[PDB]
Amino acid sequence: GTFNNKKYLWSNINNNYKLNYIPSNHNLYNNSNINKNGKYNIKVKLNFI
Amino acid sequence: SRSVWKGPNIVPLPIREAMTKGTPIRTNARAATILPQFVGLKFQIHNGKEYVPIEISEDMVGHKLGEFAPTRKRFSYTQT
Amino acid sequence: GNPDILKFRHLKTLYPDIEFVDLEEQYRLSMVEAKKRRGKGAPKKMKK
Amino acid sequence: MGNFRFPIKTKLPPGFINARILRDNFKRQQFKENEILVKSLKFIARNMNLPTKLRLEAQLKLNALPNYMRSTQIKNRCVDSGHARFVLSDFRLCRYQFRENALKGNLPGVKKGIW
Amino acid sequence: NKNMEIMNTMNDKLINKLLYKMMTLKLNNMNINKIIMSKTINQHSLNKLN
RNA sequence: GUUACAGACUUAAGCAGUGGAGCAUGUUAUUUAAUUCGAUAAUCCACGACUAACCUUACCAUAUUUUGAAUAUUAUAAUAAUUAUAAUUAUUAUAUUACAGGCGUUACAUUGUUGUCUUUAGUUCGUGCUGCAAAGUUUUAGAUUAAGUUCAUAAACGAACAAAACUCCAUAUAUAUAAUUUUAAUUAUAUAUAAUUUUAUAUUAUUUAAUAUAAAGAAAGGAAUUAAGACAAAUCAUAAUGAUCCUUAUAAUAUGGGUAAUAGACGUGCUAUAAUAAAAUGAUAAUAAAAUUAUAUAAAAUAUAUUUAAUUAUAUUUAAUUAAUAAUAUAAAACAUUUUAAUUUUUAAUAUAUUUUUUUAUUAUAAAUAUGAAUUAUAAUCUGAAAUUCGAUUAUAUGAAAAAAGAAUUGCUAGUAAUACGUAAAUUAGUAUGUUACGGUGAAUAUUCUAACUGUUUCGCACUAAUCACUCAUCACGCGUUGAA
Ligand SMILES: [Mg+2]
Ligand SMILES: [Mg+2]
Ligand SMILES: [Mg+2]
Ligand SMILES: [Mg+2]
Ligand SMILES: [Mg+2]
Ligand SMILES: [Mg+2]
Ligand SMILES: [Mg+2]
Ligand SMILES: [Mg+2]
Ligand SMILES: [Mg+2]
Ligand SMILES: [Mg+2]
Ligand SMILES: [Mg+2]
Ligand SMILES: [Mg+2]
Ligand SMILES: [Mg+2]
Ligand SMILES: [Mg+2]
Ligand SMILES: [Mg+2]
Ligand SMILES: [Mg+2]
Ligand SMILES: [Mg+2]
Ligand SMILES: [Mg+2]
Ligand SMILES: [Mg+2]
Ligand SMILES: [Mg+2]
Ligand SMILES: [Mg+2]
Ligand SMILES: [Mg+2]
Ligand SMILES: [Mg+2]
Ligand SMILES: [Mg+2]
Ligand SMILES: [Mg+2]
Ligand SMILES: [Mg+2]
Ligand SMILES: [Mg+2]
Ligand SMILES: [Mg+2]
Ligand SMILES: [Mg+2]
Ligand SMILES: [Mg+2]
Ligand SMILES: [Mg+2]
Ligand SMILES: [Mg+2]
Repeated sequence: GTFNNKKYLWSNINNNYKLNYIPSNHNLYNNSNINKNGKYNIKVKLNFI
Repeated sequence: SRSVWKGPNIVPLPIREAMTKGTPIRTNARAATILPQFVGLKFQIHNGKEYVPIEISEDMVGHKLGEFAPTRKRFSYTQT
Repeated sequence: GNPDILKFRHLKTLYPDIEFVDLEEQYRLSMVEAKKRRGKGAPKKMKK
Repeated sequence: MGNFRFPIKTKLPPGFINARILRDNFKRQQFKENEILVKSLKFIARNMNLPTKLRLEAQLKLNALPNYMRSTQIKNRCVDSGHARFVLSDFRLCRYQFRENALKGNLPGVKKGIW
Repeated sequence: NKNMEIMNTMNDKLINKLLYKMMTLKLNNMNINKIIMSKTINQHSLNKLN
């Protein structure tokens, strides 16, 4: 899909920033389980129109 | 205590036994002010590594014990 | 902090019915077992 | 002795434990315990009006107090990690650790300093 | 009092870990159903925490 | 170790500096019982470290701990809470093993994060089309922009991560709220609106685009965001984890010492080398902003240094406020009078006079200061339990070097640089020449030539873990085969 939001692009509603660095619509996270080989992690990032 | 009021910097020592019988006082204090009550007592003041033997003269009365046990070795350069 | 805080030990005390699993502890135990298996276990401690 | 590192049996702090942290915490507890006493001794020592022998005795007592009674000995550690450099008092955290927490949203309000 | 606020947020963080620990169950060493949970959000009103 | 264009603090102007001096701080080297460990081309060197007396610390000397910080297993015993003298539980104690623990080693095992290329403009997917095909087109013939943003053209048409935009600060306007004693309404803060400005006349080049002029507007910046890839770039010392090694020791605690050692060297700074510049003074207290004060901010006033008093520094003692209310805190340069050696370019004795805080005459006034503040001596004070190694003030003395700095080299185009302009906080019990922040006053200059380094491009390519690439021959070591003799 896409990570830009087109509701903010052509309307009165403006985008806002969570902790002044994450576009409101975005939500980012990671979780780092240990393996036999060692450490690894899994970033996820969703957009939500 | 440096300031004239509230001084001197006093520490507990085996002083009276040294006075009775010449047994050197092995100090690891180094911040105890020398007093008039111990001039002519043998001190063995710590140097970090090894205890240093000193006989306290009347010129030392104002000073700290650690001032007479120099911790670092005298610097030199290996001219190579 | 507050030293009396709930721990995994207690999560057995409060709720015996629920068979909980502390994951980090279990992992550690598995690692220890693996070490024992391949001759890399801890040496037996001296008592004297 | 064997069963504990320090003289007094103190509890472990919750969350991140470390040897240095343990050492600090115990010290803080002992300071808290023997705060009033130390103050009283100090007062007795630094007195022009009181008998001199008494003030000397108080000074000796203060000198003989252990490592763990000393207020000056306390050092603000990070609570999340166990670091002791650039430890901000408003969230008892180390510099990097604070930043990590801040960006996540653990310090509720903290946020990026945009101006 | 910011000290108190700090103590509260520490507590909250500690509770999160506890909750995470709780979330994984066992059923007579047969099935280990790992319930995934989000990071908790703690709402501190004057009256009550939620 | 290649073409070609375009770009900017790249260069050129310009302003201030570094490079010389002394000090501060980091690094190196060497020293040391230990000088803990890492960072060490751009992309290390007031960096990790927003404060090394003890502690922090990891290092060293000497002491002393050995299931220790955890979790679980197995037993004896003791205390407390609950119930209606017994029991259930929770804990503690003594042990008991598995272990715990490790700033030990490897960021050439990792995570996360960060630096540099980089706010640079690149980095790719559906459908269609081209090529037997890997692939190509799209993603560019032009041009332009800050720009893979755009119009011209094109077998393409759309679509993503970047760019831009939304965001924050600041600005202008409107509305709301504040009984205008928490007032600063000249404010603060929520919610809007506002511009990546618009319009028209002309003059050049081809309906548009740059210049100029005009009328309409408060309309002009900064911050965050720094893609893909790469550099086996940095970090196992924020933290965590793989493997590996230590387990009476490479784990744990105390007392002291060290991290502050000093030949030479290297960065960053600070203070200087005096008159387009330094010092005294300036109470109807000339003019700020931003931020801190329950691990506090400390006002007024008294006392001593100090015959008046003010200043500055301590002590005495806490008024007020945990804060639009009180305190830190009368901002400072500015501007004004005075003084200022080098300077017989001045002074003081006489006269002198329509230059009188002054003039003229005649007499005598003969390379570091009345610059600088290193270095040291003594006395006090501050913090702390403790100031010797090893902290910060004040006083009385001490008064090095340094005469605007070689080749070379750093930052900066505007509220920027500059400033002998000050102010605040983070880290502290205590110490900023550092860091992060705030206002004050406020400039000079300007693009064409060449080095570099980024885009994209030309040509080449035997490289594809992709130039730390690939790769050629002798010589040296073994085991065959076939010649000559
Ligand atoms: Mg130049
Ligand atoms: Mg030189
Ligand atoms: Mg110099
Ligand atoms: Mg290491
Ligand atoms: Mg080093
Ligand atoms: Mg130590
Ligand atoms: Mg282990
Ligand atoms: Mg260690
Ligand atoms: Mg990494
Ligand atoms: Mg390394
Ligand atoms: Mg292509
Ligand atoms: Mg391209
Ligand atoms: Mg943008
Ligand atoms: Mg008003
Ligand atoms: Mg990138
Ligand atoms: Mg490497
Ligand atoms: Mg690397
Ligand atoms: Mg590791
Ligand atoms: Mg660790
Ligand atoms: Mg050890
Ligand atoms: Mg250092
Ligand atoms: Mg620097
Ligand atoms: Mg001057
Ligand atoms: Mg006052
Ligand atoms: Mg006030
Ligand atoms: Mg004033
Ligand atoms: Mg000279
Ligand atoms: Mg001077
Ligand atoms: Mg001066
Ligand atoms: Mg401290
Ligand atoms: Mg300024
Ligand atoms: Mg271009």
